[PDB]
Amino acid sequence: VSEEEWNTGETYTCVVAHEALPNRVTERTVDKSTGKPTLYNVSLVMS
Amino acid sequence: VSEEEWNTGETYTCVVAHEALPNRVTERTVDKSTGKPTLYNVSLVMSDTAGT
Amino acid sequence: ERIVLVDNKCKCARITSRIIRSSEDPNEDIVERNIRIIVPLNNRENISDPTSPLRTRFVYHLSDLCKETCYTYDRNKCYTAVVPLVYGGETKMVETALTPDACYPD
Ligand SMILES: *[C@@H]1O[C@H](CO)[C@@H](O[C@@H]2O[C@H](CO)[C@@H](O)[C@H](O)[C@H]2NC(C)=O)[C@H](O)[C@H]1NC(C)=O
Ligand SMILES: *[C@@H]1O[C@H](CO)[C@@H](O)[C@H](O)[C@H]1NC(C)=O
Ligand SMILES: *[C@@H]1O[C@H](CO)[C@@H](O)[C@H](O)[C@H]1NC(C)=O
Ligand SMILES: *[C@@H]1O[C@H](CO)[C@@H](O)[C@H](O)[C@H]1NC(C)=O
Ligand SMILES: *[C@@H]1O[C@H](CO)[C@@H](O)[C@H](O)[C@H]1NC(C)=O
Repeated sequence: VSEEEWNTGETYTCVVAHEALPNRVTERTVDKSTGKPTLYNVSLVMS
Repeated sequence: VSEEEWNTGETYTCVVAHEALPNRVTERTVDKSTGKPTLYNVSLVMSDTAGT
Repeated sequence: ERIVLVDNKCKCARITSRIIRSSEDPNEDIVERNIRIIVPLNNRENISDPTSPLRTRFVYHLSDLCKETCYTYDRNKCYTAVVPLVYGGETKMVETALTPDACYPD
């Protein structure tokens, strides 16, 4: 997929279908901030 | 003095005369920029990242 | 244990990293990238040529320096610019050192 579509923040779900699954499908959602909350320690010194 | 005079940069020297002084004259200067602790203009932009 | 990924000497970026360790558990360790940039506040577009005015723009592309002009002087290599010195009617073209104690002859 195009990178500009990635920067929009779509669901981009990967539905995996299998017999052993209790509901026969299983999907996960990736996003622009799907990982860590990514807290910033940003500092600016003016000594 | 007028306010507009104080806005413009003026020396406005103060002279004090006394016999006990070594040179007998003490001069002090003051203006709008006298004192004036440094002003900070931190204009930071942080929303351009948009979460990587 | 701090590891230095890259370090551009004349830009003074010093991109480092370290994995902080909490109590032993499923992975919650915070990965950090630690940089230390020294802005000059008085350097020019050329740090060697005095004619260029003060530079306001401060550009720091991390990927560009991880893999040209820069802001911070170096202590190892020499920065020499050609300078005119005149005694009388004639002139002689002479070298100079922009910064002292950096790479003086030994
Ligand atoms: C400002 O920076 C430029 C960057 O290109 C320089 O111009 C040349 O820089 C090289 C690097 O040593 C010299 O060998 C050349 O002699 C420079 N060109 C000229 C015409 O002197 C230079 O430091 C500055 N630019 C100018 C025009 O002086
Ligand atoms: C910024 O946030 C982190 C996350 O808790 C914190 O540990 C850090 O001390 C904060 N910075 C300051 C200056 O408080
Ligand atoms: C960065 O965050 C840590 C938390 O792990 C904190 O101890 C540290 O003081 C922060 N750095 C600062 C505030 O410069
Ligand atoms: C302070 O910063 C703001 C935001 O950039 C700007 O509009 C304002 O003119 C600044 N004040 C100064 C430079 O005195
Ligand atoms: C960031 O914080 C850590 C502490 O968690 C510290 O060890 C490190 O030196 C800091 N980075 C810089 C550039 O000071």
